[PDB]
Amino acid sequence: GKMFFVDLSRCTACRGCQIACKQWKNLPAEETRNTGSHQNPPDLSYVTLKTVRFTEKSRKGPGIDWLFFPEQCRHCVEPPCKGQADVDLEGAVVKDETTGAVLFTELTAKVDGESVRSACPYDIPRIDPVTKRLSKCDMCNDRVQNGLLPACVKTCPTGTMNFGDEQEMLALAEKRLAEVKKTYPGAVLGDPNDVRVVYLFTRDPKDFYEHAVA
Amino acid sequence: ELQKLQWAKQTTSICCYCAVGCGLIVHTAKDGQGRAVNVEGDPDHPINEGSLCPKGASIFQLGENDQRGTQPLYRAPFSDTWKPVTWDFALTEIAKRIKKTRDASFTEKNAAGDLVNRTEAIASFGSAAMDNEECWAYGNILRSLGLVYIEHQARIXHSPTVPALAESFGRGAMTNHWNDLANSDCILIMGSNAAENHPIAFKWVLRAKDKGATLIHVDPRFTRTSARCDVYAPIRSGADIPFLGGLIKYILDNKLYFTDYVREYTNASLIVGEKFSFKDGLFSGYDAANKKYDKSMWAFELDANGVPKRDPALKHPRCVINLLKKHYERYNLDKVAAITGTSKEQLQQVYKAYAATGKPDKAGTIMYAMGWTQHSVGVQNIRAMAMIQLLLGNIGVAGGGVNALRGESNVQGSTDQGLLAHIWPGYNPVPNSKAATLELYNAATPQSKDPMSVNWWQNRPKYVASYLKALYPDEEPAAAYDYLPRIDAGRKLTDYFWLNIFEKMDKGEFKGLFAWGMNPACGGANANKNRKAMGKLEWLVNVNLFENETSSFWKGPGMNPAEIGTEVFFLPCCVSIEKEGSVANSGRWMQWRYRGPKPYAETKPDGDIMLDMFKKVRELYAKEGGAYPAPIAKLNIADWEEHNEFSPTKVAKLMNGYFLKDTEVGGKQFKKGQQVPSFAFLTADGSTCSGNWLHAGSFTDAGNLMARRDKTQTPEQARIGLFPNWSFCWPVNRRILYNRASVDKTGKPWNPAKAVIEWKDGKWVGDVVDGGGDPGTKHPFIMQTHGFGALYGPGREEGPFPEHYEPLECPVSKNPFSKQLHNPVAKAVCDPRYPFIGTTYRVTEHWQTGLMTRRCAWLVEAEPQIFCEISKELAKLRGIGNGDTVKVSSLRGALEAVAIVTERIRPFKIEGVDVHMVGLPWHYGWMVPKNGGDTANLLTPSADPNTGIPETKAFMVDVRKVWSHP
Ligand SMILES: Nc1nc2c(c(=O)[nH]1)N[C@H]1C(S)=C(S)[C@@H](COP(=O)(O)OP(=O)(O)OC[C@H]3O[C@@H](n4cnc5c(=O)[nH]c(N)nc54)[C@H](O)[C@@H]3O)O[C@H]1N2
Ligand SMILES: Nc1nc2c(c(=O)[nH]1)N[C@H]1C(S)=C(S)[C@@H](COP(=O)(O)OP(=O)(O)OC[C@H]3O[C@@H](n4cnc5c(=O)[nH]c(N)nc54)[C@H](O)[C@@H]3O)O[C@H]1N2
Ligand code: SF4
Ligand code: SF4
Ligand code: SF4
Ligand code: SF4
Ligand SMILES: [S]
Ligand SMILES: [W+6]
Repeated sequence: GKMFFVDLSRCTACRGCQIACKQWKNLPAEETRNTGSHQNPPDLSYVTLKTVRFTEKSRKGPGIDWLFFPEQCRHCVEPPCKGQADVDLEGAVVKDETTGAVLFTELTAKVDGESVRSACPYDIPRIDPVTKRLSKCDMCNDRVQNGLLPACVKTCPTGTMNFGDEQEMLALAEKRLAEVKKTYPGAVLGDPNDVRVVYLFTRDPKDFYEHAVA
Repeated sequence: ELQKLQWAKQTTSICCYCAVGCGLIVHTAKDGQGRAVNVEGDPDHPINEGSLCPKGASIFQLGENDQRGTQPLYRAPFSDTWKPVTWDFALTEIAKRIKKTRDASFTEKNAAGDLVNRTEAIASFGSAAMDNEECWAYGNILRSLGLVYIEHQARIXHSPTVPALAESFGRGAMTNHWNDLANSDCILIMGSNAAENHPIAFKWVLRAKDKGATLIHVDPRFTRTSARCDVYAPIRSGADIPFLGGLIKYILDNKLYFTDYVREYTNASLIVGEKFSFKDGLFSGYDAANKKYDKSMWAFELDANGVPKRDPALKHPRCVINLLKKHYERYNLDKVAAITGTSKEQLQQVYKAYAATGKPDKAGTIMYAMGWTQHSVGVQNIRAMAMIQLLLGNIGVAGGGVNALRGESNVQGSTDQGLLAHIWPGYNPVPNSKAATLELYNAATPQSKDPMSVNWWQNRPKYVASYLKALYPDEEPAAAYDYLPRIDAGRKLTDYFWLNIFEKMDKGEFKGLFAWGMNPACGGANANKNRKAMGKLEWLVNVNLFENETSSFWKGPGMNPAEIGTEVFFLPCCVSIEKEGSVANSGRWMQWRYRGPKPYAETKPDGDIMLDMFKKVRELYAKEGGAYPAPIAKLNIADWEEHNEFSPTKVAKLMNGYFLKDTEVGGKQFKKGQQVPSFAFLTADGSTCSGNWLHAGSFTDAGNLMARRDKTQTPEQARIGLFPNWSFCWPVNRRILYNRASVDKTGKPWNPAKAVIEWKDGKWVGDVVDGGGDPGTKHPFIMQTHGFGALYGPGREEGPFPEHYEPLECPVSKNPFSKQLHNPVAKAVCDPRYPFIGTTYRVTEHWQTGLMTRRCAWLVEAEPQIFCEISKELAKLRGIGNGDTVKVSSLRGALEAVAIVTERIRPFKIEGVDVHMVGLPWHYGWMVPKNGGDTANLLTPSADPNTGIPETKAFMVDVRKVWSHP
């Protein structure tokens, strides 16, 4: 199986990942306005599988602690969205055994949308108000199977985004966590046993976003 | 196979936004015959390794975009509607608008009987956004029509950067390159928001840290850059010279400078003449009446040969180094902390970290781009950076340099092609009216009697001659010399520049404007005045990608199309992925890109627009006579075209240069038709042409070196990432400038673990050596007259040492360093109704005026609207809540923006008082999108004599809450 290591100690919130996701899948842009934040779109939606969340936290001494959270489906080893869907219909939510990708099919139109979202501990799944299909990040599974990095991983300039076999990605996450802790002592990996998208947070994950960890 | 990319042709390209020069891969439907289907990073490019920021990552959406121009639009005097029109019309009509205006305004002789052969009725802005070949052609086209008022983007960074770095090192260019940042031990980001404005740079900034580098950001605001640096030090706007002067004092007082580097490679040892002094904030030779210096009071004492005298002991009290120590003694920690706002402890923290790079085994780099370097003393700010780097031996070494980051994809190249009023291509000056012959012109080049001083500019005549033999290859250079226009020796040079072009336009002193790849209606400071001024034009030619605030100013806010008589041609060009050519990045890497899709609809490359526009003028002159037919009819444009179209390949071969006849040079034979292999084999006698001596070596007999995609590296090359076989850089593939300063007098590197060059077995090994000669036989700054890195720089208008003169007018009354408050060589009203320091800056997602990015729905998605960033304290004082609509106003105008209240902005303590800074992006304009807002340049003032540059980083404003219904 595959896995992302996401080193948020290196993120410049350049939002190349946010545009790269939409370009590779030709997704439309949402209607947005500024409501006193750089953050936009303000949330995940049917046509937004990834948005970078911005949170400012006070620190003593000059400047702030600016926390950046490029949010996506965690591609859980044991995904509860699959369990809630399999109630109403099997094949609506499937699991790629080669890559580990959790994949929403067109049969998500059949199942109960709200309940499938409520069961996600990361509040990731999003429903089209018209066609009632569910959408989210799909690990760029097509690109992965043809030997390519997912769009958001290839586009990331800082070394925040990393992708490969769960073995060497876990190994790297541990090796990097140890190194980042020197600068950010409260640095932790997000549910590193349960997910295929392993975030290194520089502090309390909840500070980044309420659903950053389950 | 991935379906999306199956049956699509793959080509390479280079990003059309910032000067990092990131690689693209483009997929074009129908094996090349269709539209682009995908654009993303080139995994093999050594700079971005497949990475793109949101601007680069969204190029697909810029290109395949149905808001783009389709064909020419004509707007008639007093009309209120565009008129779709053909190309053959538009150009024919433009060719006539040129000739009429030229004929009526041409002056063969100025008001002193000096030959000038110029038109002053036509002006041209642009462009950093065109290909190098289109830039070179465009400058030559404008000058053959006899224009002198030729400016573009470059002006704003050129005026501060190039003189400061040329005075210091002998060239104006970024000294190192992007990959080389990873070799640095301490990175000072000061006057740069590089994580937002050069984002792939942080790939290499963060790799520096991985290998133990300390990252320092010195910035009035806390930005996306700040969040990823080890140290963030706030500085009060305009307190940079005090901050840098404290570092020079600290380095000198603690003997932290690298003595052997300073003794041999800087002018530390040169003896200044006794006429030099500095008292109460003034250098000797001050003319209090005219507010100007007699710079002859600053001259070195010379020996019996005219060579500057030297004490290699550094004991003579008139040694540059002892005068430097005396000058910076005043810049003690307590006064620097007081004026900057920086804590004494942070100042010690930063000074200690950066000054440690003085050790030969450590390298420090300084990154700045625009910041606030545009004011009167901006040149002195950059001079101070150069002086700190020369003291610490950081010039010429891997992970050192002054990395003066360029803005636009080809601003380096557009400058190299002389699209500024004062230069031809290759930084050969535009003649003044007193330069009556070619012989007098060459006379201006200073000479050196020092045998160790290469003084390479003594080769100028070979380059000026080969440039004239490229434009007029049947004519004698001395004859050819007469075709090209000249400026008034009497007049202040800045009268030909950006800022005066706007004042002149407003006084109706121009008939015709070329807005070629620029948006003046948004990019110009004081936009109300500038939109009004454009009315007073007879005609306007706008070449761009989209209809915009410039093309359509006649229907802007508050405008009456009926009342406005200006005649407007909008000519639509093709995007970067629809044409072939080169762009020159900030590191001087000249990179070739290819056509993916054919031009959209009936859009044209800039190359074809200008060539076809000119050939109409050429025609129309050949069958109606007038003005002065010589320049127009004789200009060699055959070498520019192939199969009936602009040829990027042939213009690039001309720019490189070829032998116009069999010739023997430097003890080698070359044949007629053959390509010049380097500028070392150019001649003054007419045996060679070359459109640009810097380009000589880029397109040889061995082929197009700009098009090389070869990662082959030796161990010493790969260790500091020179990548000498990826594309080509001027001059002659020297990747790090001044690299002779990286070694001692035997040619051993100071820091062998990161050698740039090394003397190994009668060869220099590594980078191409910057100056030929055995170790210890040449001074290392070969473009300098005397051959040294100048700590003392006597050519600068404000003095040979940087000195703090307050660039903030309104809130500051005290200078703690002298009795001279403002710049002694330099009118702001400071109306109390506007008590806040307004500033404008960029965000990652938008480009310039936003003409390109406000048309890309993914970038508008992320940053849809103009905003106003304010402190919590100033939100409290004005009862503004986060997300509230606010009115920002100045003497020059007003606009509405969404408030962003944040601790990222803090009050400046200036003279016991809290002074508030108010921040706006200048990325917005009325055309698009709906509810985006207008340009922040509504609020900015038009200006002063020094600079020829606007002020956009400090201007007095008010901000008021705009009220909703409960
Ligand atoms: N995303 C994006 N990138 C761009 C551009 C763009 O429009 N968008 N434009 C390009 C162009 S044309 C250029 S020239 C470059 C310029 O790039 P930068 O110079 O980085 O651009 P700015 O954001 O205008 O200014 C940089 C920083 O200067 C700080 N600053 C303001 N006043 C002072 C001062 O007195 N001292 C110091 N030390 N800092 C100060 C600001 O707070 C800001 O953080 O960017 C280029 N890159
Ligand atoms: N208040 C304020 N004002 C500023 C600044 C600021 O920081 N604050 N920044 C200043 C600076 S540093 C600069 S460099 C100037 C820039 O000011 P402008 O140059 O007027 O800015 P834009 O026109 O937005 O950007 C470059 C243009 O290139 C065009 N272009 C792209 N590709 C092509 C092509 O192939 N051909 C042609 N012909 N055009 C093409 C784009 O469509 C765009 O119009 O603005 C200055 N103005
Ligand atoms: S592309 Fe990389 S650095 Fe930029 S926002 Fe995404 S994860 Fe952060
Ligand atoms: S993160 Fe949520 S949507 Fe994605 S696999 Fe896990 S439970 Fe399903
Ligand atoms: S892995 Fe693919 S689908 Fe998922 S966020 Fe990244 S680019 Fe988008
Ligand atoms: S805007 Fe600059 S950093 Fe971003 S992709 Fe283009 S060249 Fe690279
Ligand atoms: S620029
Ligand atoms: W610029």
